[PDB]
Amino acid sequence: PSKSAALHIDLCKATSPADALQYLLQFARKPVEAESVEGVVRILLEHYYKENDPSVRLKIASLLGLLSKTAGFSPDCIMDDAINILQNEKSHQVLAQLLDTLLAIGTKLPENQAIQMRLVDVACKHLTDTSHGVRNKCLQLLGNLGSLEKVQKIIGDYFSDQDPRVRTAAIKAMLQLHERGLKLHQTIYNQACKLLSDDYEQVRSAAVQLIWVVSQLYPESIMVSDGSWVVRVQAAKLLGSMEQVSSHFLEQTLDKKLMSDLRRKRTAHERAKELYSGACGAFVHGLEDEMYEVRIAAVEALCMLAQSSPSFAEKCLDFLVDMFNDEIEEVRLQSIHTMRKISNNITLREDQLDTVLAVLEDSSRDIREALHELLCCTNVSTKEGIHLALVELLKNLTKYPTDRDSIWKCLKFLGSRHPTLVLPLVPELLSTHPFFDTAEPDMDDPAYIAVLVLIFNAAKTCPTMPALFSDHTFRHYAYLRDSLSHLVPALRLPGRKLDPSQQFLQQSLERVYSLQHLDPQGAQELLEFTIRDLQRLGELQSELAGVADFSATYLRCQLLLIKALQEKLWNVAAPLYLKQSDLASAAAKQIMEETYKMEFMYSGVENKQVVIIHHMRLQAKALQLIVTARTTRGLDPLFGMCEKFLQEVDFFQRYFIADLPHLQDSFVDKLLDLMPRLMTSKPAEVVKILQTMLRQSAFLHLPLPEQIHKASATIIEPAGESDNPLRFTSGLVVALDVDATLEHVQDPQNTVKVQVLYPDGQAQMIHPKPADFRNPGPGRHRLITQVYLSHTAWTEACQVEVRLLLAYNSSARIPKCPWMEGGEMSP
Amino acid sequence: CLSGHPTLPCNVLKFKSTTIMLDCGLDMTSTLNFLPLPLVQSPRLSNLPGWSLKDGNAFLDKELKECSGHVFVDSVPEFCLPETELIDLSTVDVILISNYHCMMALPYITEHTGFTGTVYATEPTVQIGRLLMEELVNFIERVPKAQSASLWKNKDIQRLLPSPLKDAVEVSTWRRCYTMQEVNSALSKIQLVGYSQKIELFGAVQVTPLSSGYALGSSNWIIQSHYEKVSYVSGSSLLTTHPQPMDQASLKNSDVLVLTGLTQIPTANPDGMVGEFCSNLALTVRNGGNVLVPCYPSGVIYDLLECLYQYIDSAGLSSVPLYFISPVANSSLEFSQIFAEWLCHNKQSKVYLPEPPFPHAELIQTNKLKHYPSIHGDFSNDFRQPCVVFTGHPSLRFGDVVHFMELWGKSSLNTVIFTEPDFSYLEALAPYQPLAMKCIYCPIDTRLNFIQVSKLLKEVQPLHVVCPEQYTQPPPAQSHRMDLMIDCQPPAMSYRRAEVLALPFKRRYEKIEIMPELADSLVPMEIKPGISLATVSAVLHTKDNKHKPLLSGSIPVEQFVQTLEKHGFSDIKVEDTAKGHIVLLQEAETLIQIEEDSTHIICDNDEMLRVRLRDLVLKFLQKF
Repeated sequence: PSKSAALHIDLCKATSPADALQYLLQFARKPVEAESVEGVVRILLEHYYKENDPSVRLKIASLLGLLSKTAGFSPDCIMDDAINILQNEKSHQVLAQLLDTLLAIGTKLPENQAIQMRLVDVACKHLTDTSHGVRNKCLQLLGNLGSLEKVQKIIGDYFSDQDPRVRTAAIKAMLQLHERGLKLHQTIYNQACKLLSDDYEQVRSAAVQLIWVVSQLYPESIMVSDGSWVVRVQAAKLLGSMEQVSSHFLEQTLDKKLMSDLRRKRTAHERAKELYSGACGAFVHGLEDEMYEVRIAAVEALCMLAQSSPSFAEKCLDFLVDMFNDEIEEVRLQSIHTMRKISNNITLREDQLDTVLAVLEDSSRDIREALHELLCCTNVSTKEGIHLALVELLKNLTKYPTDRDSIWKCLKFLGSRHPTLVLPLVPELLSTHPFFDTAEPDMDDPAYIAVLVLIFNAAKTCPTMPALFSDHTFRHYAYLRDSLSHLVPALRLPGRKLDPSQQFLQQSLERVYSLQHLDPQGAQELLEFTIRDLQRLGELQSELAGVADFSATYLRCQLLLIKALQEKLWNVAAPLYLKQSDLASAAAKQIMEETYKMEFMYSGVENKQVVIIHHMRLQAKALQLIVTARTTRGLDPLFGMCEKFLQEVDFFQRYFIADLPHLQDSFVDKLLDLMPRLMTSKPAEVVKILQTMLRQSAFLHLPLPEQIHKASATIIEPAGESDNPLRFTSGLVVALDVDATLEHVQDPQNTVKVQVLYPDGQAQMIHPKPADFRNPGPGRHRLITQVYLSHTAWTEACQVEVRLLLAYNSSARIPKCPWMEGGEMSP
Repeated sequence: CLSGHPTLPCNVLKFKSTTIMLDCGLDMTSTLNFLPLPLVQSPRLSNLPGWSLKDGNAFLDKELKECSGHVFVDSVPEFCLPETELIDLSTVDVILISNYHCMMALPYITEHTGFTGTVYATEPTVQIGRLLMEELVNFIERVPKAQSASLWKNKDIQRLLPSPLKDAVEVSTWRRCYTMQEVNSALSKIQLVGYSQKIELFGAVQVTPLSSGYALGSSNWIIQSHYEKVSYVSGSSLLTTHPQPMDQASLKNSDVLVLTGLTQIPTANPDGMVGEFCSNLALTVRNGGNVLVPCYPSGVIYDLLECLYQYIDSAGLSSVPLYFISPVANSSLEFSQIFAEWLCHNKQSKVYLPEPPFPHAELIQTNKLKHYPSIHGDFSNDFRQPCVVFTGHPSLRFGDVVHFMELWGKSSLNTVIFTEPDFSYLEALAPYQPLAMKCIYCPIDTRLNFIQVSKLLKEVQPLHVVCPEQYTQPPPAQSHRMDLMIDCQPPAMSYRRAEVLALPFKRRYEKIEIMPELADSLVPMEIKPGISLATVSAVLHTKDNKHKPLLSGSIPVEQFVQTLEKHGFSDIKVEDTAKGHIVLLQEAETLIQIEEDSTHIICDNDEMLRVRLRDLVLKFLQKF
């Protein structure tokens, strides 16, 4: 019926170009068909195409092509489009639109043989034009239609066409044929020569890619394609100042072209200006020429060719080091990366000062860790470089003590890499005297612990390490080794010396499950004891803490339920409900929140856990209904909430179809079997039957899994500290703060909120920013987002509260992290 | 076989998104979205107070369209975008750019559907546009609330139910965000283009900038083929003359004269409006509190800056400093400092520390000018507000002007004077109408006033001038003509009208190069022969002289018999008819009849005499 409305709208006004274009814009920008009646709409649109207003015809063809992409490209529509395009070659854009429709109807759904991809290609090839009519279109037509694994003569003779903008379509079509195999011949390379000198743009940037792919296909059937196309690529990339787009693509292509034989005669001479067949540069002249978008590709090709070939590094490390004074925040990190990726079989004697000074010129918060990781994996030739790196790290520590962990880790790696280079420097690092033994340094000094851990890490394979130690060094090692083991290793100093949780959890769960037919007080105290035991186990055990907390929360839910069912209100008069007589009026909300937390906070949940928690939520809703009806005086509102509860029950039983015959004697199945009868009486007796049934219904068993909790940390970013009253005013914002990290949050993007609880009644919840969510530690996350704070003057420095929360489908919040107060910041 | 036809998808009068096609050029003019449209939604602000949160409930259980005085949407402003559907972006090669204004919707058509080609523009406009998109995305991403307005866009059967001014605009494809990816991955494609360059795109068509004087880089690109004068106009001014004023030494025999930018305010006076604004700022700094002027980033605000600097010699005493709140304020200042070649010839660009455009802003910076290009903890040194604050903003919903308006919302102490007239009265101040401010709307804008375009059309003497919108009718709430004069006929454009007004029939290219041939003689048309094997290379068929013409002309019988006798023939008998002549030659029995535009020869079996007579009769006419 979607075509009838379009036909009526097209035949109502029937204007020259107003009604048709309006209907096309209304039908194209609307929703798709998503049904089987798309063929009728396509036929109705094509029936009115043979008319005037060629622009409206092209618009209708484009709309039909866009609509046929929703799994509606049948054989009949393709045949109709082919029959229409056979005589619709009147306008220039009409043929292009028809070819695009044929491509969308034949190269998107069929993608097969037997007149599905070969007939359309032949029809497009036989539909040539006179002057830029369909060439740029039929090229990509025949590109997206692969005949068979055997059609190259057409592009071969068209490579010398008139309009240079058609060569682009030809080359993209030939690349589309390449990325599907098709057994590309070696003769194209000869034609590729005529593509090197084109005197145009947007062609050489693809010509370098063409020569790269034809050289990387196979270096046979010809010197012998060994280090031959690399010379042409370098000659084309040497003119980097003439085009900022054709130079980066050339370097990106050479990055993979360097995987060839890579003859030394054509590789060693490239790193110099004067060539020693290669007669070009583009290595020492392609760096300081233009913007850095090509420098990045150049150093990428450099590291790509240095990773494969073990040689060539000793003559390019100088060039890779001297390119640091580039005053660009991008080239510096890329240099760190390309040096870290080549940190093997390299030396460093005097080129360290040009690569280490990247930490003093600015802060570089995100580059400092990369520089520290670089400095630790590399090798040092002499002890002078070791001493320079050590004093520089001590300077960075005394100037920035906020990243001491990275410094300790890099010093550990440096000591584990080469421990011999520090042996002639042991009595020079720590202040020692041959006949005094005085001037004991501070214990908690962050300047001496680094040297201590470096010496301890270099003390692994040293023959006689304690021969030069002091008196307190032995006790310092004894204290550091027993306190931490991830930085201080084990030594051989003469002064020094040298599944129960799972089965217990299973026993506790089977005890809770089996022992259930007893007195209510006994069951209550058993549940309390098991909850306490599970909480203690979760506080003690670490890797088995998630499932333990899950079981503890489920048992707390069950305990609160069984305590609500044993309330004194049912033992006293019902229609009175004075006050503080039913502890379930405030317990139903707690049970709902507990179910929400158990469902959304944990990650490793199973469908059995989902249906069990949904049954628990339904039981909580039934309890809330009972508590509300026990005190509700008006009989009219009772119908509303009872119909709502029956609607929720119907929605639950409709969403959950399987695993219903699995659960036996449960509240859900009993209500499903009894509900055909409860829909004929008064809500009073309905809720009465609901109450007398829920008393001894069942206790469903929950299956354990490998789930984990979703908690945060208390990083020092605006954490608890001294007063530190900042200076600000009442008008504008006070200041900005940084949040903490996250752990096991299951894609915290668009899921974690940031709540700000002011001392006033107002509370602001800033939405998260998806651009700052970092995930380099999968399984652990980090949230660095700026929070905005502003309020009127306070006349004091009382307190402030910032916190993290969670998000739900409609609306809900979950307290994950401990309540961390922020800075005073008195305005 | 096609012609030039502008396919415009917009109905904005200030901006334009026209696309002037051609036979093989396929050029497209500047493309811009609707900037003043995202204002009906709630303003984007940080530190949400309680006054702009609790308001009237929605109508008919919507819970997503609040109402406080007028209709509003508590969601993302949901930036508008033109249709751009009935033209595919796969056959586009280049997109034109305007004076640092027509790139708000540029990244939306670069890495979304097509446009894999190149782009040509100048440096100051592209840099100012980069700073504009940077400050725009900076004002958007702060407190990035999720989109909760994807329900009232569809089912337009009930969209006409709410109050007017909300259902007047439709929703086709709105993106609302930039994700900081296409905006910075699409800017690394621009080429260095100056003024009156010879880029020669597609080897056939040439574009020549004009550099009209409206702002820093108000260039009017003129796309032209071998014989064509398609002229596109973005912005011009004939009163400021500071940034290289417009010159009319090239657009003489123009063809279409696409005029886009207009003033829209013909009753106001620039000098008068600046004078009344100065009087207002003086009277509000004499008594009351601070002053707030919500303005745009670098650009048009520089004349106001110069006026307030030169106003220091008036009744307004000292201790009235200027705050400038913008994340790209320092970058804009240094760019205005570095950009000085695009000024006037000798009036402004003197280079002797007398640029008169940006150097005067730094000359008075040492007396009382604190920049502070941020708001995050920078005013802790002194807070009394005896000053005037200018906050850059794309509209009245994104910039930091809403936080300051909620700060000192009390009336009779501050001003809300605007500077950009691309807004309204009841809708711009719709969430802030429960106030008592003066609400002055001094329209600082000078864009081709109606008194200037008139004399421009008089001195140009144009033809077939296209009108951008349907404003040929008198505007509402006005009593005047305010129309354009056209001799031939006034055209019309709309949202989807692809009218065809052009006819380039390959006028004259001829790819003339190394043409050497003979030349005959005639009265006034010395015709000659031609050569085959053109061997075209790139939009040029250089038909050089290297490796069948028809006949025409009457042959006289008198000269025929004379040349027959003096070549060697004899015994030739000629007679006359009613209109023709019959000549008989006794050798080979040759009978030839010559009538008016007719000749017929009959002879027997002979080859040499046949070819001899052929070459004898063929050299008596001119070859065409």
